[PDB]
Amino acid sequence: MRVVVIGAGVIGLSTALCIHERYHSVLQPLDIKVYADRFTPLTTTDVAAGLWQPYLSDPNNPQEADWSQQTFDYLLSHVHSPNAENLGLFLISGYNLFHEAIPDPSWKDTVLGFRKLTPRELDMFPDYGYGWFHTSLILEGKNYLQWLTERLTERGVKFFQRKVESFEEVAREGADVIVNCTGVWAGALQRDPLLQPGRGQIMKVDAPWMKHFILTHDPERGIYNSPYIIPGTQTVTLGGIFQLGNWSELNNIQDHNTIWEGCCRLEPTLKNARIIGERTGFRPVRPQIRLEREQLRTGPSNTEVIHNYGHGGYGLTIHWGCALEAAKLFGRILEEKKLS
Amino acid sequence: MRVVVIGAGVIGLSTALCIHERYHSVLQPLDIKVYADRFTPLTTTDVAAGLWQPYLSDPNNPQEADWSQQTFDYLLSHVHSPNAENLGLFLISGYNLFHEAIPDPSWKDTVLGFRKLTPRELDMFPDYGYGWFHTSLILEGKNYLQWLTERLTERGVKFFQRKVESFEEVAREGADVIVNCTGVWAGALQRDPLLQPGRGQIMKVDAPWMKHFILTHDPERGIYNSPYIIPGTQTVTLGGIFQLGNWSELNNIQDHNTIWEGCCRLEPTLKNARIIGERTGFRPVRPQIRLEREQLRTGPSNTEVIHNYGHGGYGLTIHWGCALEAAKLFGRILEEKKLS
Ligand SMILES: Cc1cc2nc3c(=O)[nH]c(=O)nc-3n(C[C@H](O)[C@H](O)[C@H](O)COP(=O)(O)OP(=O)(O)OC[C@H]3O[C@@H](n4cnc5c(N)ncnc54)[C@H](O)[C@@H]3O)c2cc1C
Ligand SMILES: Cc1cc2nc3c(=O)[nH]c(=O)nc-3n(C[C@H](O)[C@H](O)[C@H](O)COP(=O)(O)OP(=O)(O)OC[C@H]3O[C@@H](n4cnc5c(N)ncnc54)[C@H](O)[C@@H]3O)c2cc1C
Ligand SMILES: N=C(Cc1ccc(O)c(O)c1)C(=O)O
Ligand SMILES: N=C(Cc1ccc(O)c(O)c1)C(=O)O
Repeated sequence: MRVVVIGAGVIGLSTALCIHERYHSVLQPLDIKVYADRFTPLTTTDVAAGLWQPYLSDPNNPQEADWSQQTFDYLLSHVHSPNAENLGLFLISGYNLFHEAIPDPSWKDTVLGFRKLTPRELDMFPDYGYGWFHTSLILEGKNYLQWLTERLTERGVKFFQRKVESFEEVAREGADVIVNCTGVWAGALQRDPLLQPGRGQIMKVDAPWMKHFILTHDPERGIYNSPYIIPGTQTVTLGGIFQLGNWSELNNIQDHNTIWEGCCRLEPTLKNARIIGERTGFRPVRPQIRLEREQLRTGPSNTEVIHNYGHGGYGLTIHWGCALEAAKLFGRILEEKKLS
Repeated sequence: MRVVVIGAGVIGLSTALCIHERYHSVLQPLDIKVYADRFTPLTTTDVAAGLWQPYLSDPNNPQEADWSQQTFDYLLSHVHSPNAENLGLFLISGYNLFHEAIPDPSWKDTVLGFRKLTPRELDMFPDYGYGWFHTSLILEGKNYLQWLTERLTERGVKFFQRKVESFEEVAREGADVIVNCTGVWAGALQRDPLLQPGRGQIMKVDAPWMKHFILTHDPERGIYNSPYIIPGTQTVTLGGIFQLGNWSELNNIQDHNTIWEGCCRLEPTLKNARIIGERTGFRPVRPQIRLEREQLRTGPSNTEVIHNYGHGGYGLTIHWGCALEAAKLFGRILEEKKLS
């Protein structure tokens, strides 16, 4: 059994991990390879602050709500583990700010200590009028990816830096099963009109007095397009940029100002913050995550493709549930090959 | 009128500030001076985490409840000013842990979003079965004292480094009013069997992923003697040492171990954190705060003395309340002495 995972983001490496640990003992000959065009420093998973928060309203598939819950409980059960720091995992509370009362989210009982904001809190934010507060978790892309790599390496999983042209290419060279975790770039190996880049730009800033996250929502600008501040481990993420269909992997001087202006207004203290760096990333935007099997007619036999992509702006939030599920599907293949 | 403030602690400096700006227009020859033995770098006020939190059970002086109140309100109202980073002001939420279900505090509705810990939160703290969660404030003394200083220097308030031997030494030399803000040392100038040092030892550690304060209460150890973890701006405070009567201004290898074990068990992520610094200090412990007048019979006439000391573990928490009250008592003086 030769498995090939394409993708070295969270989805790729996390899915790689679950399939190993769940099956390395039941399949004496289980060889798992990671093929990636980009690695630990240069993936979308690195631009992300890694704040756990799925969508407010239940999207396309309600099975997604579970995968978040799953990812949350998992991370949560390890917030105090001694390796938490390598994982880049930690707790953070903070604010969700609105202009009008809006229904509680589906995840209200997943996070810790959910509640509405009280008058005095809303006073610190003039432009906003209603909102939530709760404790969540942050999983920073950087450390997590690095930790996944270490686990995977001692696990025998070899890593190769290469660009795949086709599933056929890989199938053609020995793979029984291909786990497809190619993020926003999935289109290149198989057309999918429903996968678009939701371009984002963030600013990293030195402001350690900021201990809470602050997310703003606004229908005039839309999902992920109003100012947000997310204190990270070493730095604070200043963002609020979402542009469907923009493939420009390049920081924009106009986007910069937009980030800076809106976060400064939200939180005046940020005025004297030291700017540490800027990054641009593409959210694998899609109506629903493609987490399903496909059988590609390779020629003699066909090969087994598991897709896992289109995690939107919430891939760190849900990755784990997705990986458990992807492994379930891997399990189903095994039986169907009378070699479980 | 000649004013002399003894003490360059928070109490000292804030009281001089309050008095000045409230009276420099109406008292033409208002010459204020600070006399101190120790300044900004090395006072008790520097050792303080600066976490706003009165005691749980109420104080003798039901006033102290309003003073902390006005302090929180005052600070909370400046948290988003341009100069907040300079004051070392910012918001921080966190836990209070207990063994048994205990009554609510009196300041319950002063802080933002007070509430109880949910079972899932208590699950993160094995050794504790109940507690609260709320959003308080931190005013780090190091920065606060520096800000105060710069205010005062630009208002003409001259500072002198000298150790006062007696109230009369200062009276003898021309001082009309003497503002007595000498902290745990107040007795050296005038006998007070109530004023005592609650020695405290802390540890400054590098752990920027902790964005929550954690305060424990173990009755089999007493107030301030349970482990606590207070994230500051640059560094995290680790503590849990309270010793009534101990005047040893020196770190204790045995007190260190106690800090470090108590805190690692409270939060294991702390085990792989870098120890940046360590300090000792004396909480000016007194059954209640002394804040009142006293006529000094120095000869042909009296000199006025305003005492404002004995703030135990909550000087920062309360300082603004006490300083308003002292400028007030400074007023009474003015009217009686026909000079309003
Ligand atoms: C600005 C910004 C902020 C964000 N903040 C958050 C947040 O707070 N919380 C959150 O949960 N999510 C957040 N996200 C989104 C989250 O980062 C993504 O949904 C998540 O990283 C998706 O994982 P992935 O599929 O990108 O792995 P990817 O990043 O897609 O992995 C891509 C790897 O696949 C490789 N690859 C692709 N195609 C091929 C090919 N044909 N051949 C070889 N290799 C290939 C690439 O080279 C790359 O190495 C944010 C995103 C952005 C842009
Ligand atoms: C470990 C520890 C942690 C603490 N944490 C907190 C906290 O989290 N939150 C909080 O609110 N509080 C905390 N505190 C305590 C709080 O910081 C103090 O109660 C507060 O600083 C009291 O103000 P003050 O009396 O110290 O002014 P001080 O700092 O004590 O005043 C000192 C000045 O008086 C001068 N002086 C005294 N006598 C004379 C003299 N005869 N002649 C000349 N000068 C004289 C000294 O030289 C010095 O300049 C903590 C204390 C400790 C020890
Ligand atoms: N996930 C985020 C952070 C974020 C940003 C804005 C929001 O309204 C929100 O709910 C979350 C992002 O993709 O950037
Ligand atoms: N003021 C603190 C911090 C602290 C420590 C323990 C407590 O129970 C509390 O209310 C506050 C201290 O003096 O140390």
